[PDB]
Amino acid sequence: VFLCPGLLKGVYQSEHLFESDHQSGAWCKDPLQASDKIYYMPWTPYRTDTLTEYSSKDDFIAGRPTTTYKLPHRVDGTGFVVYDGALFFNKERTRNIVKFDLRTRIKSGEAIIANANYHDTSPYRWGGKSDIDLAVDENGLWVIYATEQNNGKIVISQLNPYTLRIEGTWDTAYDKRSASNAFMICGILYVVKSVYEDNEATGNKIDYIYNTDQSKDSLVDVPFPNSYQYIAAVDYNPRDNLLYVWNNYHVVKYSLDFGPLDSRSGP
Amino acid sequence: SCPSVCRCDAGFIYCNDRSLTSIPVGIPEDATTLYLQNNQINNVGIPSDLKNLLKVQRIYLYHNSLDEFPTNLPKYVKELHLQENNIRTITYDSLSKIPYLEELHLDDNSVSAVSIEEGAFRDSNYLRLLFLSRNHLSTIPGGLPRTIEELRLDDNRISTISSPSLHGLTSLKRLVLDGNLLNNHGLGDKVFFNLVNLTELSLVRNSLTAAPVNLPGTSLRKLYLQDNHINRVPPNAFSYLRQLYRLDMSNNNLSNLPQGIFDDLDNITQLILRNNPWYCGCKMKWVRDWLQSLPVKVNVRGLMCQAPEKVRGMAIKDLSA
Ligand SMILES: *[C@@H]1O[C@H](CO)[C@@H](O)[C@H](O)[C@H]1NC(C)=O
Ligand SMILES: [Ca+2]
Repeated sequence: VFLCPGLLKGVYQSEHLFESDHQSGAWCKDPLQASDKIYYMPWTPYRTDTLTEYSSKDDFIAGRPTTTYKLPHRVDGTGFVVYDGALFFNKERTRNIVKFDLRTRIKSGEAIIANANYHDTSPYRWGGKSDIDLAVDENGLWVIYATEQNNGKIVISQLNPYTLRIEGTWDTAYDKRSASNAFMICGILYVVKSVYEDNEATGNKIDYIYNTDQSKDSLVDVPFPNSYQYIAAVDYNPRDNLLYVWNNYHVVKYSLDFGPLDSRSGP
Repeated sequence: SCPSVCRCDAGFIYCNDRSLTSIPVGIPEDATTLYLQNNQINNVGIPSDLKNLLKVQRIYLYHNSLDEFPTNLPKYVKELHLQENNIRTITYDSLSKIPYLEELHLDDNSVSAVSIEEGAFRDSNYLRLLFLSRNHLSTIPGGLPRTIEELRLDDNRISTISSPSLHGLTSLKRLVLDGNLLNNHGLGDKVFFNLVNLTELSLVRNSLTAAPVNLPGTSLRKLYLQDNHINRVPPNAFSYLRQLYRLDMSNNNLSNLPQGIFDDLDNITQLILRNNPWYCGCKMKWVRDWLQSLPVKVNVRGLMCQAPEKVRGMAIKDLSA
């Protein structure tokens, strides 16, 4: 579907929005909606059950909301996405992804993510029940989770955004709890490693990448910004080619520069 | 150190979905989190080797096969996740083994008010939250400990709340009574009055015919009242409740609204009065003046009648002799 912009090489913070009253959460747009709507779901342990929607950045800053989406179940972690007017999220204390149709207010589907670890079992570095991360890119819908077969090691899956079914599963040899956050571009996993709040300079960059197509994986050093020392959620947009990062209360957009897309083989 | 079946990493011991009864002996000394979910773990499965050399502070034990409250747990454990089980009783000795517990998650069980032991939470003056959602409950336990800030008793079968049940729980921040058999007479006199540092009270989907009275105003920021047969609002219901930011009155048959019920509400910013038409005009002439309030900005998803639409002119729809 959406056209691949190339291989990500340079991440630069270009826009600085407001500061949240929550250290964690997620904020994103819909890359299938021609409207410039904004969806914001701040993390509140065992109390996250509402998704807020905003019409513009101006309304998003001033805290002027368009509408509120009360969800029929509690949400676990900052994984959520919004794709073709339906939000996808990790239903609390389950390995299920729930498709919820916004502006119809109905549960259209529920997908059981086979052998996935949930509820602060295989999360990101900060935990916060961020075990399963939904992802939207040029190839569509994704699920960045982890299995105990791998034992911590990230497991990525293609997920039909209309029928909610696993269209492939790729095992990665890189720990999830080590990962501060992860994302997808052209079906390629970019895994973010950042320092948090002993708290030494472990590193502030994407150190690992797994390619869905070809199943090959390599080590990297893409300089990722962590000025606020607590990366809460990173969500890529294929419509505007931007990262919709949440960081230690700071709601911010990160711009990208793309290099040539290459893939080598030898099985 | 770690067993053949169970595999660990830097304190976190992942013995989950493996499908076994007993907790493996291969439990390391430098333990942080004990994962024991989606297993066949029964009441005899838990051995004595789960204290004296266990550094654990969070133990997950959901989707298991254990009956009764777990016994032999590390003293300094703070999080006890016990969900989707057939736990019936919660005795003194069982709870006493873990004195420094912060979070007790008993969501989906069979713990009744009759089934809970009298004075079980006596030496439990360290509990920050207790979830008892969807259990065999009939009354708010009452033997509940102080320093509790989150008490969820949602989707149960609780019928009556007594005054000394919530008297003393004061330190409590959020009370969730959703999907229960609480009627107006089922809701005790001056029951919530005592709870000073209460930020949230949820009474959604119950059997109360009129919005509660003697509610804490002292610190209550939210009050969720929906899916109830509330028709009449008592004048003193929303009185002395200054700190209230959100009030939800949706899916409630309020035929009327008394003149200046929201007067004592000042912090009020979000209101939900939708899903109840045919109610407008007479006696509600004050709403026309009220909803058009002084600064700051206004946000309310109010109510408006179906058969009439504009009071301007004359109706004369009555034509019979
Ligand atoms: C409310 O009461 C509790 C009682 O333990 C106290 O610790 C707390 O400081 C009070 N105030 C707030 C804002 O929670
Ligand atoms: Ca992402």
